[PDB]
Amino acid sequence: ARPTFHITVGDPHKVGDLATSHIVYSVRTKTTSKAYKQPEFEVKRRYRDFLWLYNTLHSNNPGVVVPPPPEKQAVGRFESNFVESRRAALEKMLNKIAAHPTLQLDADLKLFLESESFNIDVKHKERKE
Amino acid sequence: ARPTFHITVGDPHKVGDLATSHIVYSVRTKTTSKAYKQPEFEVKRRYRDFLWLYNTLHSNNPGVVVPPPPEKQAVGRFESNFVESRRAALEKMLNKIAAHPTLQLD
Amino acid sequence: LSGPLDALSELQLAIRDVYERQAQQDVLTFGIIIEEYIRLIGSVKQAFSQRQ
Repeated sequence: ARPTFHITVGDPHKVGDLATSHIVYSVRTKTTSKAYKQPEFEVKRRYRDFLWLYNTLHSNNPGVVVPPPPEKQAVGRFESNFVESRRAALEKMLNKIAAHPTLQLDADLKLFLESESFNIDVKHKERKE
Repeated sequence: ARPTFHITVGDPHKVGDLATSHIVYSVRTKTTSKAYKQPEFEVKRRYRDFLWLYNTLHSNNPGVVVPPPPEKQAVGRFESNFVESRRAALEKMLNKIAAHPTLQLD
Repeated sequence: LSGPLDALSELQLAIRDVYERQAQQDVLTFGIIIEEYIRLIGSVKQAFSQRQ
């Protein structure tokens, strides 16, 4: 279940040019994981949400790992490849974290992957605030 | 050769937001067509080039057809789908035109 | 009792998704092919004007 979490990051709703524009991906969790509510959910996360999220994972897990994020534009442009890297970076980040039971347990992350509204409103909602 | 023209329109170098920004696609012609120089060429055309081009086809062929263009943003946003439509629209436009020897001759 | 209520929560979230997904399967397929034709019908009208 924990590693048995199934993730497609697709649908490169790459919000068109702004010189900083942010790709929004389907995140389909098809998950047999019982650490993920939905047997399938798709959310449509944007880069910013994830980076934060990634950080969140960082934040909820005190030393307890947090691998690399969604891919950096710090060398990236906005290239399909770059965004792919991001997509991938997430995929990876996510992949691993899912096959780490703990990082996969971040509730924000459950809500995040299993609800589209971004990390943010999930994150209020969770500390009952 | 004329229909035996092979076209992948890929690589959605979708130039990031401007609210009108223009996707640039690889146009890979792998072409066994002897109406196309290169057995493979890739060009990286942007929407504007094609529309014009499409028009060019229109222009060089006096009644002699010119099917629909790359996809319109006249309802399109800039959506992957829309751009895909464009990509497709081209693909199609191109496809056909290639399997019409004449428009393929422009 | 909470649990069954929960099970019915699952059915509706699942229906929402499946419905939304089908607009992109079937309706969008027709919306593309209809869009294609209006341009092409458009085009033999341009052709017709060349013949007149």
